[PDB]
Amino acid sequence: AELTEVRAADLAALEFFTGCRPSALEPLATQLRPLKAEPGQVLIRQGDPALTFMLIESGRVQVSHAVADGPPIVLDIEPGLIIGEIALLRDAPKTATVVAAEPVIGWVGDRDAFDTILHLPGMFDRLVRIARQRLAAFITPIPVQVRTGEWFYLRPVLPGDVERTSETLYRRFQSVRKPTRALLEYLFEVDYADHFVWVMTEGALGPVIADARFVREGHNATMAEVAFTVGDDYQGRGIGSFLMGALIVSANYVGVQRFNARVLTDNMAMRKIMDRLGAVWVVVMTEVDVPPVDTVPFEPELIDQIRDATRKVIRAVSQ
Ligand SMILES: [Cl-]
Ligand SMILES: [Cl-]
Ligand SMILES: [Cl-]
Repeated sequence: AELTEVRAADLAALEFFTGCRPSALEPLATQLRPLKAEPGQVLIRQGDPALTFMLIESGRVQVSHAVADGPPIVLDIEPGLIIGEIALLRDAPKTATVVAAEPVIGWVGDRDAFDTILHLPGMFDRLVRIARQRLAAFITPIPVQVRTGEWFYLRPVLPGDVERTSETLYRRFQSVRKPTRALLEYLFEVDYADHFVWVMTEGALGPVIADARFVREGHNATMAEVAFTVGDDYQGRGIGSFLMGALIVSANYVGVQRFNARVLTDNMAMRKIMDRLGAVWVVVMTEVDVPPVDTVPFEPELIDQIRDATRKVIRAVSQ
């Protein structure tokens, strides 16, 4: 096998693999297959099983999602990324068609080959960074005014945010067969189905200062646990209350009908949040229905923006 050495070689020369030694890519070489495609060619058809990912060396591709009612909704991406890795890890059927807009050169691997990549030095963080950059393009932070009169910016979490934050990861993602930590961790960073996190930032592109999440009690449950965090300087400023409003809009839109929570005696704040939905305490715990979108005290236009942001980010992460 001499191809393998030559393979490793081409791989090493990709932007994607900058700073890896060609030899250290030799096993991965054994697991990747080159692909060439012509303009117009389907690289991935909607309804296909998720069997492989593709690493594209060069060639612009076009992603579209066919809707049963009215024409397919379409988008470009430049090369240098991986496509199909979410569906692959989720074993879901593809929901979006992908077509070569330009001649396409690249590399196809299975899930084991993707796990190989995840373990190569530097590579898990690099993949998270590529995901973060791709997703940022689908986020417009929404300026929001908290009851203090301070302005912050509301946006879905991004891959890489340090607040995104193993056993908790499996106990969710239990539908991934024979998984690795690395596979679970990467899916965690790009998950907007089972997990939905809202972040509030100091300025439109500034640090996260608070966050709120729901975690469905199983892949697709209408019951979801909630948790809120608020940074140090920022307590008692109306923030968790606001985020809860964002969290309600997102739940409704994706069909989460119920919330549960539990934590410390100490943070009344959390009790006060659940309180406002008429919680039921039994360190303490509760369940509540998610109220109708009706009752979050935000302007209709803000409701539509939070829903569209929810829409866009889910759609980014649907392959
Ligand atoms: Cl891209
Ligand atoms: Cl699986
Ligand atoms: Cl580790």
